Amino acid sequence: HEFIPSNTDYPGPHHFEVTFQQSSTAKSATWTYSPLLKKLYCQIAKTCPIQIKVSTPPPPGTAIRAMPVYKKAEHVTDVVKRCPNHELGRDFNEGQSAPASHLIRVEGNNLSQYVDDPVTGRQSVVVPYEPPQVGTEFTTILYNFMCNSSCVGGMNRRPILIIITLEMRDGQVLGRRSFEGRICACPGRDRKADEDHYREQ
Amino acid sequence: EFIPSNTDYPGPHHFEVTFQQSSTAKSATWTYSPLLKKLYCQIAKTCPIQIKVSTPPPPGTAIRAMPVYKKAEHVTDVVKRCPNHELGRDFNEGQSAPASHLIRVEGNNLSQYVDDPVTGRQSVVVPYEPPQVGTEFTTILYNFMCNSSCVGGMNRRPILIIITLEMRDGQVLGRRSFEGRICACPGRDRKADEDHYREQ
Amino acid sequence: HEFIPSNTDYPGPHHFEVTFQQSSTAKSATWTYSPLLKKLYCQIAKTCPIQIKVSTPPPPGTAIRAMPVYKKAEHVTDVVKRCPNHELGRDFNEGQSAPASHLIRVEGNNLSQYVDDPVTGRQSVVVPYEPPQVGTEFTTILYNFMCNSSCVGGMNRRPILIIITLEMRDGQVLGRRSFEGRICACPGRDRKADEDHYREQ
Amino acid sequence: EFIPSNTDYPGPHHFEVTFQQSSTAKSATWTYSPLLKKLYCQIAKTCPIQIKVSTPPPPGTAIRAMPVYKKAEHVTDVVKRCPNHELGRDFNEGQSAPASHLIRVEGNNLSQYVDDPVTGRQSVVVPYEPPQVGTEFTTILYNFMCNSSCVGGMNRRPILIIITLEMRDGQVLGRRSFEGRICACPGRDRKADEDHYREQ
DNA sequence: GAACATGTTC
DNA sequence: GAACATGTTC
DNA sequence: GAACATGTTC
DNA sequence: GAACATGTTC
Ligand SMILES: [Zn+2]
Ligand SMILES: [Zn+2]
Ligand SMILES: [Zn+2]
Ligand SMILES: [Zn+2]
Repeated sequence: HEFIPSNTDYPGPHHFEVTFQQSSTAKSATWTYSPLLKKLYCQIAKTCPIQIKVSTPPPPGTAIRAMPVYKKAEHVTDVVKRCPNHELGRDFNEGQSAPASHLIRVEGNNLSQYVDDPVTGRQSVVVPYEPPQVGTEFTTILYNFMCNSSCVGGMNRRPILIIITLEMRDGQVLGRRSFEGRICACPGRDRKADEDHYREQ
Repeated sequence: EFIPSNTDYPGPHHFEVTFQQSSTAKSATWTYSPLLKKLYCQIAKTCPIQIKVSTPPPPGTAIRAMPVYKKAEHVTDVVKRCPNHELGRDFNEGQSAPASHLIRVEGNNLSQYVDDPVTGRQSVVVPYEPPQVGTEFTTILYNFMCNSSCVGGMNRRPILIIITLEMRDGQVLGRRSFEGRICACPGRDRKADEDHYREQ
Repeated sequence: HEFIPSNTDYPGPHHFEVTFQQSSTAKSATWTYSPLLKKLYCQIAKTCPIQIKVSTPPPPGTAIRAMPVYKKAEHVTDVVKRCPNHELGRDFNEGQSAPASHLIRVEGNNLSQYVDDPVTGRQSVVVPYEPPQVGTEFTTILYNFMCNSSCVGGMNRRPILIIITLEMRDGQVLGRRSFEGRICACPGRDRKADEDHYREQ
Repeated sequence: EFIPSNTDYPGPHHFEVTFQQSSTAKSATWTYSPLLKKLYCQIAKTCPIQIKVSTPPPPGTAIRAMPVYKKAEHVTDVVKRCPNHELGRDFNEGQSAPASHLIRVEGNNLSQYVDDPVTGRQSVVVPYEPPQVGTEFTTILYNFMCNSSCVGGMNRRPILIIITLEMRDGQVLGRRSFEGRICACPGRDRKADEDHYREQ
């Protein structure tokens, strides 16, 4: 019933938080997060872990969904999916059990459920909430992004926000955050160029 | 011929391959370099070539255009439309040609789009038609349906377009070839290649 | 139910400890431990003993598991196994009764049980806990690592953490530690180069 | 012939073995040293050779390529793909050649991959095909499927590739050979060997 | 990772 | 069309 | 164990 | 492509 996915930050009754672990300080590493820009620069198809933190545990069976959305108004109503070349190629989709049309995957979780909504057409991925590891702060989730932002046919050169929601089994939203995501072959240089440009300006 | 011959060959008939004066302007959708024997065109933008012949003979002769990757090492790969273009709609929808084909003909509606069962090679064949009364030579209007840059098709692997005049039985009569480059800026690209050529 | 093996240090209710006996001070010896880096440099296929110490004895039938895991996020979900050339070659697997696909073996224990998990696919080796030798501090376990870190097909050039867990018969974790493991043909030089580099930097 | 003859021999037909100009560039996937009579190629990267003949005779003649270790002392060992490559998927999956074979042919789909029952030797045979109309010589596109450095295959034991022109019955007509080196940097390796050659 | 490719933006 | 934007070669 | 091999990294 | 990384020869 939500043809515009909500994008606005919502700290839940549980202060829901999404953060990133030791991103490279090097241009080298395949993913990096700009705290300044609230932006993730990642590389196509590579593992990209996030940290969720909450102030109190949610009820059992609570889940965490990741749903990509186009940021610009003329694109906001366009469902974000894999470009046809990636969707129908050989490279990743055939081994994996996740559906080929999906942009966002989860690594290492076998309760992950890949959702295509019949009414809204939105593509998303859900995992059950797990409390952190014993004596730790954060619950880590491993994502894989399956097109570059640059990919034609797919989300071509349009910028996307990644919405992470904490949800009850009902679907009821208990928390929500988002950040801009960029998938490309040079996340360190791109991060610097954007940061340099933002600061110049 | 699992790998098609590419070096030039003339026929029984003068078999000329030419290009109308390309604009020397950057504002032209296509332009040809006599220097490099290279054609610069824009994706999906009709580009005319001139074949000219001296005799009109055999009763079912045809002319085919077949792209092949130029480097020996990429040469056994069939040149096709990238999946992204193949499956998109912008040009795929409404015409009478297979979406997987890189090369189309626009004027002839008796164009035959050929897929070799053994080699998988894709080419486009048209019947020879004598020129229009009072025009000197018959023109063939091609459409190139991916940029060379195209992703999952040819990725930035230069291609040579072989045009051959053929009898009904397949015997090769005339054949020529040139390197083809499909991009969004053929005039600038032409200029860079010719510059990077005189000294380099 | 643990597609990401826990890697975090856990001193159990028994202060569980994993240490190393007289590693060579020489470049010569086939294995060596860097206390600085928490890293074991060992040589392919050679005996590599460890010392476990506990502050109180655990209950009877407690076991000790060794499970290799890739350290880097994009590799973390990849099961660590022997490279095909080692797995299917003549050299060690045929004499030994341990399964050829396993990276980590135990020497000299006939209750060692080599586990391939049907749900998670993880490869590990378990032995029953033994109190130390009379009048001694530590219980020694003899491991054999069956690929170099450098081995292509196998864990090729990716770094691995070795997780040693103290476990009840149930599987319940009573203690856990880990260290980075490196298997190569020159552990002394490599140790020095890494130590030299860490200290420079 | 449990151990195959390796020294060069010519045939009834001019039997030339050549290489298209290799780039003198480091950026080429392969390059050949006329000096050492050594071919430097990259793993799995198609590399063309030129056989040329003067007469096209016998009705079922073929041309085989068979790798052999060059040192006398390693010579009785069959040259094969390392188990790591044999069992991996990256190239093993989707084509029509046994994974254990080091040498493949890419253009011919009538390639016959031979495993000698007595010697266990592996080679690849193709039928002689006359050149393409107007091209001068038929090209054969090889693929080398391990680096020489490859682990459990040839470990850093240099190999000589023997190419022989053969009648249907097996009688040896022409044969030549050269040393082959498969690695991730053929241009640099070429340069080091030729340098370590002029003075040393 | 610097320099280069090439398509889009304005 | 210059200037900017992105994946790729070296 | 120093010098050399050779493949990867950036 | 230079510089770094690893198993192997001597
Ligand atoms: Zn894509
Ligand atoms: Zn295309
Ligand atoms: Zn191994
Ligand atoms: Zn190999």
